Amino acid sequence: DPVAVARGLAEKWRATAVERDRAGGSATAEREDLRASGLLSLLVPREYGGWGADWPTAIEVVREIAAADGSLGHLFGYHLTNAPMIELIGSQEQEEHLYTQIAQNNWWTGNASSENNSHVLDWKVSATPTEDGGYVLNGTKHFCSGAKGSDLLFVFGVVQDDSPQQGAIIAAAIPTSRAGVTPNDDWAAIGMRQTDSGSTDFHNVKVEPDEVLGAPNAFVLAFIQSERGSLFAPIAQLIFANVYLGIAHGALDAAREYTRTQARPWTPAGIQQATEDPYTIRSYGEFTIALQGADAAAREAAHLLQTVWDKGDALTPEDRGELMVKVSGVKALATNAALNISSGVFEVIGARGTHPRYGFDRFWRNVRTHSLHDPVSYKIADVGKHTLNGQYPIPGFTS
Amino acid sequence: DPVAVARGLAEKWRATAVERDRAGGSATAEREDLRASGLLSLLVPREYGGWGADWPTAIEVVREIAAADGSLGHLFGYHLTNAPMIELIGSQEQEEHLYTQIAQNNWWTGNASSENNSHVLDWKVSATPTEDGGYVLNGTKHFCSGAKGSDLLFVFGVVQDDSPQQGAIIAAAIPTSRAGVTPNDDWAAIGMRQTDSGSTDFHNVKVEPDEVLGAPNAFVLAFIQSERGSLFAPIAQLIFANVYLGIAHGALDAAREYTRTQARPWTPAGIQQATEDPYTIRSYGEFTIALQGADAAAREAAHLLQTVWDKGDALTPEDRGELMVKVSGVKALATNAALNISSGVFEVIGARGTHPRYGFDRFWRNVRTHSLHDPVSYKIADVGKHTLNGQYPIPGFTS
Amino acid sequence: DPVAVARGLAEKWRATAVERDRAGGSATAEREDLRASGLLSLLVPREYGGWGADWPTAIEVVREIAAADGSLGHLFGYHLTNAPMIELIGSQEQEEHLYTQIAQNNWWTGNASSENNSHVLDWKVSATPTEDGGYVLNGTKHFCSGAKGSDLLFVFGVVQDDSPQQGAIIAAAIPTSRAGVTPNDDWAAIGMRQTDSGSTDFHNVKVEPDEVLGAPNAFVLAFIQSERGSLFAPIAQLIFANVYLGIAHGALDAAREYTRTQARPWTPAGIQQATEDPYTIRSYGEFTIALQGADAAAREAAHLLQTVWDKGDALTPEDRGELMVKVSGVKALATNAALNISSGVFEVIGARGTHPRYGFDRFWRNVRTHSLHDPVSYKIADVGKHTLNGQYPIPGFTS
Amino acid sequence: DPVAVARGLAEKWRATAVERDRAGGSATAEREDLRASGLLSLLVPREYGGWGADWPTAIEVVREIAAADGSLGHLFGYHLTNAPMIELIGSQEQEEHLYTQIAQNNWWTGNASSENNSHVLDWKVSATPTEDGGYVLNGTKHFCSGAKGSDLLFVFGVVQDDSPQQGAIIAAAIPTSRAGVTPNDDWAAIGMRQTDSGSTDFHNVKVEPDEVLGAPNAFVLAFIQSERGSLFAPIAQLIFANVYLGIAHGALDAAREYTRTQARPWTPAGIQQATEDPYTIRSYGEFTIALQGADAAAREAAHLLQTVWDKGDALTPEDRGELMVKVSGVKALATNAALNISSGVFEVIGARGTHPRYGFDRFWRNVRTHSLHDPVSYKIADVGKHTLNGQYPIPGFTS
Repeated sequence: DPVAVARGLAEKWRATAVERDRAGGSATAEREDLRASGLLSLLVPREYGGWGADWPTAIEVVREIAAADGSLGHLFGYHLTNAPMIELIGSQEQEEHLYTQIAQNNWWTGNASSENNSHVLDWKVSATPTEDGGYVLNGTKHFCSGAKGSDLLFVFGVVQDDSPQQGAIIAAAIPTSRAGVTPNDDWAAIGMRQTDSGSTDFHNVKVEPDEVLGAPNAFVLAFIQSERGSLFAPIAQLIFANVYLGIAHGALDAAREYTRTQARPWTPAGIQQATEDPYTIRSYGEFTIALQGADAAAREAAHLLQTVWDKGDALTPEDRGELMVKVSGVKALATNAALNISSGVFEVIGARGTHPRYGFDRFWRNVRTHSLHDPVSYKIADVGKHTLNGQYPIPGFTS
Repeated sequence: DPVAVARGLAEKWRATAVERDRAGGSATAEREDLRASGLLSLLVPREYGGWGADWPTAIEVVREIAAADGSLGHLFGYHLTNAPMIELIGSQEQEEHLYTQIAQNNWWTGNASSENNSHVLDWKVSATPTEDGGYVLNGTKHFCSGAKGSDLLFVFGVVQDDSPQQGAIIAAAIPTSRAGVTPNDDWAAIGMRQTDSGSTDFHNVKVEPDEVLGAPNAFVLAFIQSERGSLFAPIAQLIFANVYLGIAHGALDAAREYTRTQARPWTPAGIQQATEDPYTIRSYGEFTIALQGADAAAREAAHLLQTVWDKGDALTPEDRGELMVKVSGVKALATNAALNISSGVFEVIGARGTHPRYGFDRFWRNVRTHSLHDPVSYKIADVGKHTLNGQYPIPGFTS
Repeated sequence: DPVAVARGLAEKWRATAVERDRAGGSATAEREDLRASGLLSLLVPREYGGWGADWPTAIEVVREIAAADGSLGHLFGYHLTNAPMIELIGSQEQEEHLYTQIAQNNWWTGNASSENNSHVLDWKVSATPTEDGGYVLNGTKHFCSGAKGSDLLFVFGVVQDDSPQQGAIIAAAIPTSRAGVTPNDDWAAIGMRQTDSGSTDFHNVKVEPDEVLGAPNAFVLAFIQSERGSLFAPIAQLIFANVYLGIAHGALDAAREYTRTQARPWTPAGIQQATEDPYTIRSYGEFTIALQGADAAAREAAHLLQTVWDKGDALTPEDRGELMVKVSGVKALATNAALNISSGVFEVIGARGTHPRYGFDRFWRNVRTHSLHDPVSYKIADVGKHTLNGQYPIPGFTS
Repeated sequence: DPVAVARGLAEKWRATAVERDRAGGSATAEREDLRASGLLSLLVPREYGGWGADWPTAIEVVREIAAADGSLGHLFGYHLTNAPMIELIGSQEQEEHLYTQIAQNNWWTGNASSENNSHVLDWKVSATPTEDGGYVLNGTKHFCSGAKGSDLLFVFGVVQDDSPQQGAIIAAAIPTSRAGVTPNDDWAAIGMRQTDSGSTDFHNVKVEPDEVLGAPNAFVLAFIQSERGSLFAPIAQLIFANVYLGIAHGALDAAREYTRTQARPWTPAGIQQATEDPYTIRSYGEFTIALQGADAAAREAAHLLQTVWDKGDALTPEDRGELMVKVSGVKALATNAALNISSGVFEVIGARGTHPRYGFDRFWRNVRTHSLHDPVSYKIADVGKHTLNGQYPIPGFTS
């Protein structure tokens, strides 16, 4: 049971959770706990050496880790979205080889991919086609995810050479240790302080032909067609939503334990014990209930993702669309719930809980930070567009 | 397929939904539509002539009807909760006898049972013991459910006699047409106008010995022990929540249809198509998303109810407690979502949509009425008590 | 003391508030109460025979009436907005003559004015120029305000003549009793049921030159220039906002009195006294607080309207602009508080409060109806545009 | 004009707000700015050399400061609660003596006062009576306000000696530099980091007879009787609330400027200007509107505070009660508005705005910390008890 193993790591990590949040930098030791656990091959078929877990199970693992550490939740979760990219646009040969290498070596995969808010011809990383059918990467990807400690890096570049291939997105999986690749210790933010989300430099970085995932612009073409490559956004977004849900659970549990041990009753109102306060009880109710709704929706979307995933290349543009609509709603549900609980929980904790040795603001800071990755407003709009007009979201990296 | 049948009834009923809400009284013709559909025996075991459907399916049928007509959803829905009472405290012979006649005769079951907020010694219907092992009923049950058109009536009376049975709640299933039983044409409310929830008078109504369900005070004892009789509340409460969700879908679908065909864009804002307004789109998103979360939680709870139901008498106080805690949360989720959607949908419908010929306020009026059956605040409180203090709710008729 | 006069009317109207809502039609007797009270000349200057009240006092009067009856609040409030149109675009002579006639004859003013959701050549009322400098009106104004019982009617027509004046909006003040004018007994809605907001047909209705208010397109010119005529919207929107607040107070008071005397405590939760239930108490707090913020903002906006009104024609587009932004916020605050309180009040009232004899849903239905006159989403947007970009609302009939 | 002084300080302090927040510790240079500004004697009567400012003006001064820096806002605001304490329970000679020196020396006043959530014999600071009519203080006050840098310290001690004075709270104002007084450099919290709110040790600290403010137990007596001394809670709570409103404005302004200058439009949605995003516009609208209502309510409470303050001893317990109810609602509004805006502002700011060099989370951390001083839940409950039952708050240090 990967979920039990994940909880084991959580047990270990909580003892250093405050300090690690305070220190920032890379979670080198915890990255190693995860590597050693075997959990990095969670979604690799058993037959290539992995766990062969299904999407609902994998998502439970993300949630468990995220409750202990928002940054480790994001790191591991974003790791899981990477390999499937091999499947969604790569060949059967790349897929077995790379999946096998990932399971065999317990590889961390990282991400230096989409520039979600830039016209492709403005992307900082250029891909120059070479005679042997490969490409050369140049530039800096400024916001990466888990590139720093990774073994295998999933990179996107745009052909900006004024050939007719101009504007083509090139997808590749290359060793992070390839010459010319520098994942920088670059990252600073109020939250998610240990996700290593700084920049990565590429300086005459060679991509071998067999390291290119599918044809040029394979992703953009799959997006337009809503073929299997278009499962990228629903997968990544559902993971993000469950990271937030784990963080909300983490907040709710830390709060509940503090209320049980350290909180004082408000004696001017005649309350005898902090756990008996009628408004404290109500608040925990509402936190639980909001999460109940959000988690049930997350689980439903995960089972829907499994069903669609099981169709392989036989998924329809309606499948992808219905799935993306559902995941967009989970993203919204998770965002709002996690934000509201992360902050609201202080009310039942009380003044002495603001001491930094509790680090109770880390949950909020962690969600407040990543929830800005892409605007929740257009996640809501996409749902409304579908409800009202039956229109599906425009396939892209985040919708 | 009972849902197919119910959806068939839904289309037919929708054409007169506005007038019926405005007229009130009994939906005599639609009740007969239900009788004729064969659907009244939905939850009756296959071996006695019923459909032998499981709880999740029965709930989908309820949701289908509730979306077309809130009163009929509740009426039918509450009907389904009555018979199982036989199973929960009645005997093996009572099940075989009553289930067979319910299914074979296509009987409406009605309800004149608990007075949920009155001390038992204050209940208006007394059961005075008779020598032959029966009872005679006297008094008026001021709030009933479906008694009026029913064939079989489930009644509670309290022994306030002086006998050794004194203070005990007696449950019985007797024919509604028995002498002394007068279900009054009594019901008035801003909403749920066709649910026939008026008073029923009892004047020397004799209950035969084999019509008595379980020992004297069986429900109360089952509650203390959390034995099978204590599933009453989780069942009815889950039924209610899904009525509210059905009503929310009816409101949301009605709005969508009107916005698409009848709504005008706000041209002072330069909007050219009502369906392309960014705030209209956002609002439809928010409605869907709140329902998405509430529906998913309701459905999980339906499966947990099935699980617990299938355990028969081997259910534990732990099984019952966890279930009620989950249903309590669904009741809250559904209450809030149906209220917000029922009311909010007006924002995107527009001024001309307030005309009575649309009856667009019926959804809100239906949810607003029944959501007061028992206070959502203590549904919320019960969840908080479990989350914070690990307490399960005290078993009773509404918790 | 006009507020004292208003409380006197409220006390008179109180016993039959339920009855009036159920009957719909015209509040013929109560419209007469208002006429006899002298309050219709509240905003007419003392020098012309009126009370010469300031805007804050006039708005206090509106709130009293609205608290007693949403429809009468609306009728009286909209009446107050019509008269100033004489001042804002009429000549000094029309001003002295009409103000004097309104005050001396105690005239009801009515409205068959803007078609807020149509470009002018799509307006249903045509204004055809006559040699003598007058106009003839033809067509139907489908949404009117107080036209049915009025003495003086403010009408808008569009020159659709292929005249040189074509496309011009003509504003006029004519007797409702002029031949060819037919205010229909046409109005039906779930709420605001006695506001006589039906259609008015115009059949070759003559408007004399001295009945024309300002130049052709006077409103549009004054708006574009943000001259004094452009105060219509802030005046009208501030009145609307205070009607809603008045209705919110009405619901809150009705609820409280019911809770104090008739609400039952929830005994399964062990509550002995309903007025001591902790969640009931919290809910009344939240109702009061929402109202506390919204009322204080409204009052501040009233004094700002006064300051601006007193600048006469020396007001700048900045004065008008800042004022409208302030009123836009009050409109949003009032809309939301009145909707939330109108409905939420049921939670603390209980099941028996759904009986039609209490008509407790009249408050919500009234606000729910009129809050759709113009979209609150764009009141909110106008505020946001100003906060972020310093942009002022585009002047029109609702902004 | 003290407000012009406050605005001058605030402009300067905004510039170093980010670093000072990250550094924590004491704001020594800024505390010295305040002293030099003359602003510390704001509430000292003109006849003793102070500003003699009225409450609305003093409260505006707190807001100005808080918008720039929440910590300085709390420090200065709490300082201001100390001064009136001389008036409300001291003698006329103490008034002349203490007020003169504060104004002349520009003294910081600090606080080792009430234990708002502790029973009197449980207070850590005991007051042992001395022969000369003075007291000796022993123990450590764990939560102080501005004690560390103060010149004059207001201390409460409880008689726990088994004299006839047992249980009496003794109030005194002593020089902070008195032997035996040790303010520890103790303060740490996620927010309000520069408010110097740590512990202060008292070790056989002598209180001279003329240093005692009023009779033994003067405060508790004043509370029970609702005499003038009982204005402490409404004054402190209104000050607190305006700190939150100040912080909320600070958050809002910081966001608006960032959005205008640094925010990226979301190009997948076809947005060309970030300031033209309809949902970005809506959010700023909503932020503005929440603040609009709360500010107006706050300003209203300050004038009511003036009215009651100006009544001197002729204030009634009803005067006190009504004001405290009004202030409670302001406290609730400000808490909620500041929390929602401090956090929500990140949505329209975007990902790069999470960099620590912007310190944009400092607004939330500051409000989130101090909003826990006393539970807003009971501010809400106090309002509801008044609305429903006409009950007033139990006079104390926070109500």
